[PDB]
Amino acid sequence: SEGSADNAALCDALAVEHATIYGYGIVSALSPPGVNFLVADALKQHRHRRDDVIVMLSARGVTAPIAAAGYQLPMQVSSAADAARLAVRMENDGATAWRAVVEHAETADDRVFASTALTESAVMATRWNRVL
Amino acid sequence: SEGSADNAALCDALAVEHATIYGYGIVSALSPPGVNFLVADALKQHRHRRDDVIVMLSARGVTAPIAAAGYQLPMQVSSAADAARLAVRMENDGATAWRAVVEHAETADDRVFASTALTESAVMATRWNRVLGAWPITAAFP
Repeated sequence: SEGSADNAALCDALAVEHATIYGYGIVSALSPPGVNFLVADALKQHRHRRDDVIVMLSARGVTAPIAAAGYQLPMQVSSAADAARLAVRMENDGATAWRAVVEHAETADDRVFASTALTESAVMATRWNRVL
Repeated sequence: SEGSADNAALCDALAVEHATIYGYGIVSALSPPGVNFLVADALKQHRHRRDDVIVMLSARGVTAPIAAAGYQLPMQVSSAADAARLAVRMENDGATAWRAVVEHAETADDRVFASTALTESAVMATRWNRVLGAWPITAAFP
């Protein structure tokens, strides 16, 4: 392995995090009050993880990806039910991104960080999967 | 040594798996019929993971720790509600043991396996916590 593979996977995961946090704005807007705490949970988790990743990249001397002002969603939505499905998809995409950081991270500290993020993503997908 | 810590972590995780499979026998005997889909699921997941780790340790030139006849369970139990708490404690202990394998595993293949095991243990714990949360909470007055 390579520090170049490590950096690319972590930057890819940060780009995913940016997109997911944007996506949770639409999930929030569409979802009923009964899932407000789930949305707030997911947004806080993603924002904190994003911020931490920006710090990890800076320690590496890599300028972190920034968020786009706007994203094309990976599915069309018109429903609270659609919002749950979108949240499931984003958490699953986050898991795939974090699994690649576990594989390519050179240090144990960063591998353990990525494992935590992969595990939170998976747990979050299951929680929204119980919404639909 | 590095491979020394790797082997040690995976042996510990295997030992936790044996102890978990034993504990789910008790979870099952006590439980609700209402959660036997969950118990069956958890047991097949653990038995399969255990067998997988037995193979991995062999690939490394390590003869696997075999199961003990009995274990001391992580907590005392006496009814159907204690068993869901036991299941959460067992899954949480399994996450802890798998996070150690992620941390000390030298190969990407073994770290991916350990992270999958870690994530499954975490998803299992949340599922049992969802079971507890749907049952009456009856905390003793302090």
